[PDB]
Amino acid sequence: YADSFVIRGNEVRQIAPGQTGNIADYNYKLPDDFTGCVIAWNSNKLDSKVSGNYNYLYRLFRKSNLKPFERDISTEIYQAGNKPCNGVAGFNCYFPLRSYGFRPTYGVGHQPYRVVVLSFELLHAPATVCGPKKSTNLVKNKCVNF
Amino acid sequence: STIEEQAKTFLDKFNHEAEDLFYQSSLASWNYNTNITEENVQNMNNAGDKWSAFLKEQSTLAQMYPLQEIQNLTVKLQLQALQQNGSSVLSEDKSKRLNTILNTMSTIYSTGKVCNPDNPQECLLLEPGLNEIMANSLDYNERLWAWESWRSEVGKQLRPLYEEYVVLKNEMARANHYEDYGDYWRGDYEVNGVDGYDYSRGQLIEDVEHTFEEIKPLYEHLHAYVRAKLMNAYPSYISPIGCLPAHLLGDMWGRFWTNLYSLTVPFGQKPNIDVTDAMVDQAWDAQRIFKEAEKFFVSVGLPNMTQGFWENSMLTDPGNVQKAVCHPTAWDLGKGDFRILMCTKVTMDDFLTAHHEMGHIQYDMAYAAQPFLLRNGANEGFHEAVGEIMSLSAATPKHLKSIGLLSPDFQEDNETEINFLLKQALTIVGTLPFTYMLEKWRWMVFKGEIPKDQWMKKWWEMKREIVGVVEPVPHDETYCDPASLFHVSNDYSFIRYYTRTLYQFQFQEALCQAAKHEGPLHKCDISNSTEAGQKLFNMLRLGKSEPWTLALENVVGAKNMNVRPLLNYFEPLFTWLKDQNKNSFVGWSTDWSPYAD
Ligand SMILES: *[C@@H]1O[C@H](CO)[C@@H](O[C@@H]2O[C@H](CO)[C@@H](O)[C@H](O)[C@H]2NC(C)=O)[C@H](O)[C@H]1NC(C)=O
Ligand SMILES: *[C@@H]1O[C@H](CO)[C@@H](O[C@@H]2O[C@H](CO)[C@@H](O)[C@H](O)[C@H]2NC(C)=O)[C@H](O)[C@H]1NC(C)=O
Ligand SMILES: *[C@@H]1O[C@H](CO)[C@@H](O[C@@H]2O[C@H](CO)[C@@H](O)[C@H](O)[C@H]2NC(C)=O)[C@H](O)[C@H]1NC(C)=O
Ligand SMILES: *[C@@H]1O[C@H](CO)[C@@H](O[C@@H]2O[C@H](CO)[C@@H](O)[C@H](O)[C@H]2NC(C)=O)[C@H](O)[C@H]1NC(C)=O
Ligand SMILES: *[C@@H]1O[C@H](CO)[C@@H](O[C@@H]2O[C@H](CO)[C@@H](O)[C@H](O)[C@H]2NC(C)=O)[C@H](O)[C@H]1NC(C)=O
Ligand SMILES: *[C@@H]1O[C@H](CO)[C@@H](O)[C@H](O)[C@H]1NC(C)=O
Repeated sequence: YADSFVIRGNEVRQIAPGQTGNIADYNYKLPDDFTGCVIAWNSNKLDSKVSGNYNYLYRLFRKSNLKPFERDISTEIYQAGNKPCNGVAGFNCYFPLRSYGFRPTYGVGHQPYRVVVLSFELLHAPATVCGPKKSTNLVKNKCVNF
Repeated sequence: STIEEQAKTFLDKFNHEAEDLFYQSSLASWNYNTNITEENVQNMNNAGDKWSAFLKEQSTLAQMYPLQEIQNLTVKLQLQALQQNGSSVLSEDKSKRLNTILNTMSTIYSTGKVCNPDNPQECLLLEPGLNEIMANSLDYNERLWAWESWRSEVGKQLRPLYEEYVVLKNEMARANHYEDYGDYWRGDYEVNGVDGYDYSRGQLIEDVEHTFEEIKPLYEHLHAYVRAKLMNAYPSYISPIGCLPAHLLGDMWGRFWTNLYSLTVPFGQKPNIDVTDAMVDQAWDAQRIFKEAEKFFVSVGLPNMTQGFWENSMLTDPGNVQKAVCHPTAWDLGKGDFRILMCTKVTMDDFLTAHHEMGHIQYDMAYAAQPFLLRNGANEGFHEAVGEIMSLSAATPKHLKSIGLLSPDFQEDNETEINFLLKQALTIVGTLPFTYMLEKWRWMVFKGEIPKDQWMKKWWEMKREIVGVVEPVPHDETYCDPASLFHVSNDYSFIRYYTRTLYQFQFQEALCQAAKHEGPLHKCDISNSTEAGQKLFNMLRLGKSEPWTLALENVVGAKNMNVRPLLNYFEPLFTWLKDQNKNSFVGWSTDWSPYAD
């Protein structure tokens, strides 16, 4: 499995088994027995456009934290107070999605980073695909270990 | 929904939005400041408008959460800072009246024009030339003219406006459970219920009047020296038991005696330390000086520059005609995007100003992790305090001869040291009596003790009693002298320049007692040490998240400002002044007058 997204700079420390924070809590939760492989790099010059690039959102309100590898895309208005909201923003009724406003004149830790994670799992299959092998010229007419 | 949830879950949202918007506003502003055009003013005014409107809406909304049901300290402090009504508690028409009186006062101060009695056609503004006439001229008549004029034309217009301004501000402050306006200023040093670190609003006056008592033994001798020296340029104009005439100090109001160094130098043939030709003979650019400053800062154990600051900042003025106000400033657009705007020249004074500004840059780099509403100094004073010690430690001869700007065999002696120390004390301990006097006068007139038909008489008797200077010309009650000072006619607090002068030397001694220095404090350096950097950085990174009386005790170890480091810094100068006054008369008698003879 291969997951990919973009996040802020100083939050890459949260794509890791057993962490917390506004991003890793409920946007993407890696389990405690992870077996994958995390890769993450800087993509300032490709995804940041002056004046604000308001496409990438990140949830920061939810009932309870997520489950590992689960996904939640709803847009139901939060409710922190005691009075039900009836779907109108304002007092104790907050929209659950904000947007990273990226710009090229940011410091490291706020420029957009791109993160990809690999995750393996071997259900029962005994042959789904092996790794890459070596290379060389098979000699001939010699007693060899092959 | 624990009655506080709305407090924490509100605060978050606010945090985010706030930060973002603010940034938009600030980028906008830096723009207009570095590239003066006609459209950029519009590009920035609407950004500032949106920011102000958003903040006032959030302030009107934050009221719905009471302030006694909060239990966590940081969220309570953030709400208490945001929940402030400020103005707009008044009647609506009175609010517009207050805006008009403030703006009219500011304008009348800014565009003042005084003209000669011998030539009333073309004449002088304040900033170009009037300061030059009051600082560099040497004839009694021209100085007396330049002094009496500005207080006869800008002091007379401002009184009938200041009268209404006082009562309007008092009626404003009296709606937020305050009793006058001065208390609404002293409210910055307030700390409530932290079990011992509390600091009542009243005790600030007590400290100030308790620390001004130990300065007088030095200020008296300095006054005696400066007076017995001024008795040479103007023979038989001063009395040896009197005070000084206000128009002989060195500027319009007598705030800095620094321009008196030309008349009162102790050893007029031993030049001070000055790296100005050695710089240009080494072909130093604006890049090299900032590289030196960053190297010094990284030597003590602080981080580098953010690598986004070398491409965005404007270190040298733009070559072509690009109007950008050349006044150094350290910008913290937030989001870790720090900048420095200053028109550097190749002069050791700019070399020290670079250090003094990168001080603010480092101090802003430290606390960038706190919530957005806590991104300031501990109070109004710590900022320039922590800034200035870098300039005080980078100007010593040791740090100079360790960078390649002084000849290695340069041998310093006590004569040059006394010269440097008097050049310093003409600015540091000179402004303190004026500052304390003006601030106490303003607190008095605000609390209502001084009836509005006794303003100028009280102000002048205070100038006679405390600071030791006397007016040259009588002034009845159609005047207002204090309204002729920039920080008064523009509604600016004026006590920070008195707490900073103490915090400065407290920080200096507290820090370089960890660098294992052994000599007098005025040669002390903080280079190559790592304990000093840690002691400083364990306070730089707090911001407002802790009461300032803890930010101090984690550096020096006390819970208040103490003047003893200042005197311990000047002890050599004091030992000299105790000898150079064996024959004069220390102090002054408040009976002498320049016109009653
Ligand atoms: C300072 O501001 C002025 C006002 O916009 C800039 O002038 C124009 O800026 C636009 C912005 O892209 C350019 O497309 C034009 O070519 C500029 N024209 C002229 C005559 O300057 C100016 O460029 C700004 N200065 C800097 C250094 O950016
Ligand atoms: C409420 O107060 C507690 C401490 O009284 C705060 O706990 C600290 O929280 C920060 C991050 O928010 C952590 O880095 C610290 O380690 C915590 N301190 C301790 C001792 O664990 C808590 O943050 C406060 N609540 C809020 C919303 O700020
Ligand atoms: C700030 O100003 C308001 C008036 O605009 C003062 O009055 C409170 O206003 C809020 C909402 O506007 C009401 O919920 C309160 O009942 C009002 N009275 C109070 C709080 O006593 C408010 O008092 C001012 N703030 C402070 C700290 O005094
Ligand atoms: C600077 O130091 C020199 C030498 O340490 C001082 O010279 C002596 O000063 C004492 C002080 O009264 C005199 O009694 C001696 O006669 C001086 N030495 C000679 C050779 O004359 C000098 O006084 C110091 N500077 C100041 C301002 O005191
Ligand atoms: C104090 O800091 C200075 C600043 O870097 C260090 O200066 C170096 O000193 C050595 C020997 O004294 C010279 O060989 C280097 O050329 C100096 N560097 C520079 C940039 O001038 C000095 O080493 C530090 N003190 C100690 C004890 O390490
Ligand atoms: C600071 O920058 C210099 C570049 O000259 C580098 O050598 C040094 O390692 C940097 N130090 C830190 C703490 O980043």
